[PDB]
Amino acid sequence: LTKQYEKSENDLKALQSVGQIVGEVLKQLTEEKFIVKATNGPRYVVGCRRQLDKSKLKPGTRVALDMTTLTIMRYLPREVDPLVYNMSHEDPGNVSYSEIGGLSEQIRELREVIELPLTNPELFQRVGIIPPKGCLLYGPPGTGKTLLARAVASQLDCNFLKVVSSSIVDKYIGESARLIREMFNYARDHQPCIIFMDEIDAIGGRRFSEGTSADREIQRTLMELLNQMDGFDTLHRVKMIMATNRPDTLDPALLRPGRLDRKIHIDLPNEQARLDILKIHAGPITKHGEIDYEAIVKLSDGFNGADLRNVCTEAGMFAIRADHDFVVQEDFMKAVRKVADSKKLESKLDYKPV
Amino acid sequence: DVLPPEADSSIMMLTSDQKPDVMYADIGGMDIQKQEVREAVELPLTHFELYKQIGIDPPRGVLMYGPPGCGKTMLAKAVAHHTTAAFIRVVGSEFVQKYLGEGPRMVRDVFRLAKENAPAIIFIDEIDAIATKRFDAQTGADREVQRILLELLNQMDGFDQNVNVKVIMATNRADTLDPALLRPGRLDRKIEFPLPDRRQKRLIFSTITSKMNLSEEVDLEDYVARPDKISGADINSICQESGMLAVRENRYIVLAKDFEKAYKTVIKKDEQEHEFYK
Amino acid sequence: PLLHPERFVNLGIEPPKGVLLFGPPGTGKTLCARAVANRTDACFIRVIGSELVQKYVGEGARMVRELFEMARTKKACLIFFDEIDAIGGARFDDGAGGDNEVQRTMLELINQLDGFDPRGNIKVLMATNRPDTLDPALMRPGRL
Amino acid sequence: CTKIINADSEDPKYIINVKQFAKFVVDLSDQVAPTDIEEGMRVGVDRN
Amino acid sequence: AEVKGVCTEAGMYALRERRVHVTQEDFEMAVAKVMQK
Amino acid sequence: DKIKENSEKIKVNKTLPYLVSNVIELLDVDPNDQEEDGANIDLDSQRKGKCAVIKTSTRQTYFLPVIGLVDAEKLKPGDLVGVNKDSYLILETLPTEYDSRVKAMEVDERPTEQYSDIGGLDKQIQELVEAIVLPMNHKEKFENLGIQPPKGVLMYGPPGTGKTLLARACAAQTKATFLKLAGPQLVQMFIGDGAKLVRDAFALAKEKAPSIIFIDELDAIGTKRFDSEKAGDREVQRTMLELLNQLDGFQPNTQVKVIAATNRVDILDPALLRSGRLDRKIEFPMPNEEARARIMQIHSRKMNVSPDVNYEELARCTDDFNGAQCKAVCVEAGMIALRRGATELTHEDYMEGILEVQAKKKANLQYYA
Amino acid sequence: AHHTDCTFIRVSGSELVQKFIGEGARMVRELFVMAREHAPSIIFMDEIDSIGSSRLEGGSGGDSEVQRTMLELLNQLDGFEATKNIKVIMATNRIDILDSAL
Ligand SMILES: Nc1ncnc2c1ncn2[C@@H]1O[C@H](COP(=O)(O)OP(=O)(O)OP(=O)(O)O)[C@@H](O)[C@H]1O
Ligand SMILES: Nc1ncnc2c1ncn2[C@@H]1O[C@H](COP(=O)(O)OP(=O)(O)OP(=O)(O)O)[C@@H](O)[C@H]1O
Ligand SMILES: Nc1ncnc2c1ncn2[C@@H]1O[C@H](COP(=O)(O)OP(=O)(O)OP(=O)(O)O)[C@@H](O)[C@H]1O
Ligand SMILES: Nc1ncnc2c1ncn2[C@@H]1O[C@H](COP(=O)(O)OP(=O)(O)O)[C@@H](O)[C@H]1O
Repeated sequence: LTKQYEKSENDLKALQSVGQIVGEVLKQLTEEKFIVKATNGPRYVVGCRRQLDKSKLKPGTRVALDMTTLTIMRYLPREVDPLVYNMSHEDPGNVSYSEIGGLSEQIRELREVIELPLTNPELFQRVGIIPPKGCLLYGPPGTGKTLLARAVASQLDCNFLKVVSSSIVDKYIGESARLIREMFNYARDHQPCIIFMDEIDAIGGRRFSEGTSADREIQRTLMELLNQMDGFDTLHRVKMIMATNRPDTLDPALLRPGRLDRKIHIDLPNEQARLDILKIHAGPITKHGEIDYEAIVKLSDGFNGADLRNVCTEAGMFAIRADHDFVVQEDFMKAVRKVADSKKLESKLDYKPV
Repeated sequence: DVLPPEADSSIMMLTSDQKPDVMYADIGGMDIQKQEVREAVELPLTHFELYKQIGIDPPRGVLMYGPPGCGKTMLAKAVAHHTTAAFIRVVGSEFVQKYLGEGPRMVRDVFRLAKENAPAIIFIDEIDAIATKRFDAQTGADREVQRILLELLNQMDGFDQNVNVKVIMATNRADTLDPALLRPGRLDRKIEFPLPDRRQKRLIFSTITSKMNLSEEVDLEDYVARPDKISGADINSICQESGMLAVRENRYIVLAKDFEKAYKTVIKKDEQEHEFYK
Repeated sequence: PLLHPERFVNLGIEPPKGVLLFGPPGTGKTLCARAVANRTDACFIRVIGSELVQKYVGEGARMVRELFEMARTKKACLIFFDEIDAIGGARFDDGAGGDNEVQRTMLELINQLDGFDPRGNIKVLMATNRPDTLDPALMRPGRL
Repeated sequence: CTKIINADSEDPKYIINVKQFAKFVVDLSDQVAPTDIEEGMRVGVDRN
Repeated sequence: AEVKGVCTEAGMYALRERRVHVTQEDFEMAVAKVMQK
Repeated sequence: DKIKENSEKIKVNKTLPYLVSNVIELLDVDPNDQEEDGANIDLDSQRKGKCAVIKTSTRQTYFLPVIGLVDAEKLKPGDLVGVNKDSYLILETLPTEYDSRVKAMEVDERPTEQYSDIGGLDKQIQELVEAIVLPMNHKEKFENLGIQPPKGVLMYGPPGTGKTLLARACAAQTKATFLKLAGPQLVQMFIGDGAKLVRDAFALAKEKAPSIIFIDELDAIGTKRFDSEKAGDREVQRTMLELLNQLDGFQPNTQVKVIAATNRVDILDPALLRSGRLDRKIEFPMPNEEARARIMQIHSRKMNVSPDVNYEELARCTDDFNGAQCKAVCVEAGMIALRRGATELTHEDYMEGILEVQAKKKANLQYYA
Repeated sequence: AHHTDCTFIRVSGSELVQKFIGEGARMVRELFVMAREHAPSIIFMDEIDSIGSSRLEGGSGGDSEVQRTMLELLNQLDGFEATKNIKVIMATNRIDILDSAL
């Protein structure tokens, strides 16, 4: 008949297939005896087919097995642990470094840590100095540390990884360090990788002494990340970026150089820094051509890099009132005084560097 | 059937391509402890009868400690390259899995692997995850942590008083530990890795600055003069940042202004005191 | 209301589902509670005031959840609380490193008592000897 | 005994877990009608 | 408690001299090194 | 007939008790050098299609060469599939199920409250409609000016002024998937389980694309993070840092609108007052004069009221009250008429309700004036 | 012990015994049995018992089957001796954690 016939015979063909057990090979016993471990539990000794290229079956590899006879079927690449899949190819597209403004000094210092050693590795060799491994961002909130990470993410898109730093913990005594094992093993397999560890202050912190058995697991997740940072096996083409709001509460073993080579400071924006931020955010606004940004930037001191985006948002709200369509500079002066009214119940951040 | 004596261990040796290529002469200014760790590992292989005719009761383990970044992991990394005996390295917090008793089971698998293979050197970095004095807080998780210590303490006592499985382990805080780990019949030999002094700063600076250019207009002893509580890792960060600064100016030659900007970048967060107190 | 749901329907009012008892010790609050549980024609559920204070974090909110769900399952039950100062009346922050978990339990109670689809035809009795160190959210009518 | 989590439409097709054994997709027997079979209560399941 | 460490590290310093002897200068350096810590 | 017999044989094999499982990742197997005839195998080199690896519900991960009666392109790692019991072959793709606590908080009762019952606050109801109702109804009006939709509203004040009315009002009007969340529901037993809870909470709001999430009593989880001890605060700060990143920052979303409420704001972290977390800060003062006379008029709508009462005298006499206290005046006044049995009210019914609400203790103040 | 013409028994007993949780409940049993059957002797026991238990706060907390060990030691310390042939000496540090008032 039509394709209903051809779909049916492939449907009946597929049902005769069976599953296969997944296991790992410990060592090679003889030319036909192989000791394997099923990952759910018990270990066995098995044999190959005849032509599976037994030189390739190395200790530690992953391989499939049959059900009844339990013999070696086909070697497979290393596992990916689909929690790691959810943080690898998940980021939507972002526009480039044009939207971020006023941080051009801190922009270039991150470029020299990440992009330059992989694009131009010869020039560091010519001097003969190993490039730095990782960098740390810190500062008051709302100045764009996460947006800076989005700018680097949509720049070459090498192997960018987004750690939430709160799903690292779990309900069991294990499975927290074991996820960090599979993350860096995924980092070793794909060599030019970038790890982004946002909000480290959850998992990180200081070293206690007989606090709580709950803190013992959070610490056991902590100094494991210290160990896989430098440890025994050094890293290659792996750069880790981490950001927080309080750098004083971090561990001194976390903040020592070698694991965090350069500390990057992001501060509250200056007069010209608040000016061109406002130029970017007021770009797609159908304003009437009388707007003067100089008076607007004058009554905004101590603002973040994000309250100015709220200022641009609130001016359209006053345009929405009586549906005036065009935005008039009087609404910009009115919306500024509304925002600075709200910025009086959250202050005194000023955390000590490093 | 009877297998060959190590078949399932689920942990392998340091192979032959995993040598981390750190030379002994790469380490500068550690001869008070490089020589100590050399005589505490390979020397009692031959001279074992000299302990018995004097009565020192030769040690099995040595525990390193110090401020975080004085050179602890690299010395263990250094002796992995220049050993002829087998070497086994394990993560200090990898036997914490979510089953019943796989922790003590794989700890027994390590020492069985270490005994039957060779007179090997077992290195277990960061034991603070396991070696806490603590107490039996009835939560459902601490009992496996304690019995891992009990399995570790039972197996470090009675090998034969002749097998040359040397044990080496290292922390940064050697205070939150059970006192039986620092007791005889177990890991006894004590070495501290303190912050360097003026002479050892010269040796670390000369070794690191022997591979890039250093045009002769750069003084080296003038940066040694300010004490500033400089660790081992701060020297490498100074040389990297000064090199990266010269990279940024499209220059392959390190100058004296590069070291000054590196010195301000690495160490400036110390000036916090009020004038009227003194 | 639990025996004559005829007067309030024709007069169109609502009964005060929360009543607080207070006074000097040994005056009859326990006797009034037993007298209420005498002729209740309903299900009576007593609460020890320090039962909710527990060692692990967050379990007291689970007791309040299961308690109000058991209240919602049957028809027209009566909650009795005794010694409400143990559950919590203060809102201290003067270096707020002291009690916070029992504040979370009180907050989950405070939320389940009122607002966003309220409980229904249940009533709440409370009793304490010092009704001056209590939460102003508790003293707000609609709950007490 | 078992715990139900999700119910499908038209056809019953309930997603279920036992306590720690496994999770399944099952049907109700002819002994009971499909009315008091809502999500979030324990239900007994034949072992075969 | 430090006297035991004095004797063991005195034996250590005697062993570095490649002798079965335990000399006086071994004890002097023993006191100095143990006292230092 | 010939094809329908094959259609009959397919439905025979899929009986009903399918085990469920998770898909780990999808693979693809290349052919080998030369497969020997007389010892060849179909489930090998001669399969250029797709493949998958599946972890079962019994924590045993198996492998399958043929995916089966599912299109391969629809499957993504992290999904749930209805595999068999013997061949362990994929049969059906199920809707993804969530945590049992997450499955309970969907607003299904659909309450009904109009805006006229919150008389006294018409300035605050103007912007609260503005920051919520306009984006999911008029996308084209905001897009013509083209700036950004709002993100989050904080409502706060003294606890009697009335804030849960406006939360219940917006669930009454909008036909979006309103979602209800409490403060201390997020604080859980073990470590973890709050990070999983908020992530599951936002995931349920993703598929129901017009949705409002409401968080009540934000001062429970969301206290000021400082240098302290113990594990009680550190678990809450772990869930707060999970909340802030999933709300604004990486992966921005328009389709989820968050509403937060509290009674104190000095305790909240300043990171809650950032860009997209809390957009507007809304006050709720105590009712002054005409709001108090408006409140008693609203609540006494059902009650039989004698038509010689003037509410301005009540509003003048009742001082330092709120919405709930003026509500309690009306209920108490209606009972006093029931005590004497009179149907319609009077002025002195209200005044005795006033004297009960103030809760004045025994005085002995007879040495004044 | 040597000058009183008695044998000396030293009890290590810190944590290697308590690995099989209730072995302490037999540790204080059989030891005392040998100290009752061998000779006039003394028993030397270290700080560890105070490390093992302080009081019965673990009676409502769990006892980790160690305070019960202390409890077992308690009755076997009481028993009926009146010197007889068994005596005990306590050597310890930080005396103010255990329950010497009872
Ligand atoms: N003597 C030395 N000479 C040169 N560099 C050194 C020396 N000692 C340490 N370093 C530097 O220290 C780093 C190696 O790790 P590090 O010595 O800090 O580990 P560690 O002492 O075990 O520290 P931690 O306990 O913090 O993990 C490298 O950056 C290396 O340049
Ligand atoms: N009006 C009363 N008539 C009869 N007995 C009374 C009366 N008031 C108190 N009692 C007696 O007082 C005894 C103890 O008082 P009760 O148990 O009521 O304490 P309470 O008022 O609840 O106080 P508290 O909870 O502070 O201890 C009761 O057993 C009861 O017999
Ligand atoms: N302005 C008002 N007009 C009419 N009724 C009001 C007003 N304000 C509050 N109410 C009454 O308050 C009751 C609901 O409690 P309310 O909204 O005051 O609590 P809240 O402030 O949101 O919460 P919380 O007690 O947690 O602070 C309802 O019975 C409602 O009629
Ligand atoms: N330099 C800047 N220029 C323009 N907008 C900025 C800038 N910095 C921050 N923003 C605004 O702040 C938001 C990002 O906030 P967030 O990532 O929370 O900052 P942080 O993580 O540093 O607190 C963005 O939506 C962006 O609109």
